Amino acid sequence: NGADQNGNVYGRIQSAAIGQLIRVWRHEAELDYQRASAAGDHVLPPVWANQIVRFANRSLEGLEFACAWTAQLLHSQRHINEITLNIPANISATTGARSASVGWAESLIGLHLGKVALITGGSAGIGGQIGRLLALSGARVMLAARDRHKLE
Amino acid sequence: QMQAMIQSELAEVGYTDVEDRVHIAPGCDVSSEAQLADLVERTLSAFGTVDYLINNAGIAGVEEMVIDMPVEGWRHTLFANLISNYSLMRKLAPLMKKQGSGYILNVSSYFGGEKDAAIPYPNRADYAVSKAGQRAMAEVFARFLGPEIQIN
Amino acid sequence: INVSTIFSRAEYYGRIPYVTPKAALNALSQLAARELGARGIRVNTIFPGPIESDRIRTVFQRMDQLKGRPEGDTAHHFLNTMRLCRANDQGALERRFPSVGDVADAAVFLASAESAALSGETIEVTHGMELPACSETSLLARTDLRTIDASG
Repeated sequence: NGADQNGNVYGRIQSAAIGQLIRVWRHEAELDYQRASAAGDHVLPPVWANQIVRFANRSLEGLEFACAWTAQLLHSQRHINEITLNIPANISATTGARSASVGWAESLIGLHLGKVALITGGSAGIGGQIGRLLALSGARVMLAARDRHKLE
Repeated sequence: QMQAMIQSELAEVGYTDVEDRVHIAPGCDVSSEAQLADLVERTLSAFGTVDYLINNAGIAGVEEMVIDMPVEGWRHTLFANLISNYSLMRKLAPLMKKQGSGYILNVSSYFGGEKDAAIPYPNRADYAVSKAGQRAMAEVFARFLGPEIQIN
Repeated sequence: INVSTIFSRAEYYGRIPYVTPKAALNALSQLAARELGARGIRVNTIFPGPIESDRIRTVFQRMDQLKGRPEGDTAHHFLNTMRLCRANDQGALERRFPSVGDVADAAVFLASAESAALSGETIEVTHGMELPACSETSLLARTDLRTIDASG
């Protein structure tokens, strides 16, 4: 039930049913894989299944976060012992950033944390770009130029 | 050994299926054109179109005086350090210009010279001349290989 | 008063059509209690464990064969899940299956006016079955999608 902002009871009943199904299915696949390993047959590892809940979201960015975690659980090596994973009603748990995301800088932040930088003529152009981009890297920037409005 | 350590690092840093991310084509001596073609076909079969060509393979050279240098050593140094670069450039250029993107990076050395400024480097004329030849090849093929393919 | 089964929250093998609808029934019981609170009808749920019967013995043997385990391991496990001992016919304390009379006494408790202040609660006639009530978490950190490779 990606459906949100209304509250659902059929959603809860579906969540309980699917969670029980996932639990019993994981147990089935696990013991089946041990049976196969005892038989020595090269068989696929146990089926790993999980559930992602969304109704418990009041915000807009819940769908993208849920899709990102869906891809994360699908593609990576990550395992989660619990079957049901709810989404917090307000995404104020890891900074904010909307789409965080990764694009246009993640290789950049933290490279110059702890430094102090004074740049001259940073009103616009290359000076503004270097000041801003180094500021995102974690240093403290001291923008000096003539026109006050462009600086602010 | 290098591949094992690299894949260990990749597995540690969170990547998945390291065995499909680092392949080896050892036993390919840069001094043979046929071995260069074999390396090209192996890389094409393994990963398809190749974007980055990091030509780093290079030996010290004859390690003698110019007046004590046999011509066969001169030819071997030119083949290993200069000819192979254009050979691999020729074999890898068609794909990069077909897909509209590409980059070849040749490992030069400071002791070979610079534009409008040469640098002596005794006992080692072959290395210097070959290295400056690599630099010249890059600086002159930048025009014709562009804008699809970079050279540096 | 609805009689559900405790195995709706345990590792209960080979019986999805038996376990899933009962968990859905528990959720329906909670929601129906909420809705019928307004109209003034009391709703109560009971969780009887493995009750003394021939059918449950056949069920345990079936689980034993389907798991590929010797007979009695299912009984030993679910009896280990208990905490309580009751005096047997000879007065000795042992771990044994709860009887139908206990469930009937609890049900007549819930039905009668003596249980007026109870609404949507759950009582377990289980001799102390210790099972995980639920397995739930929340996703409080954003996804790291840079290292994810989904080729092929």
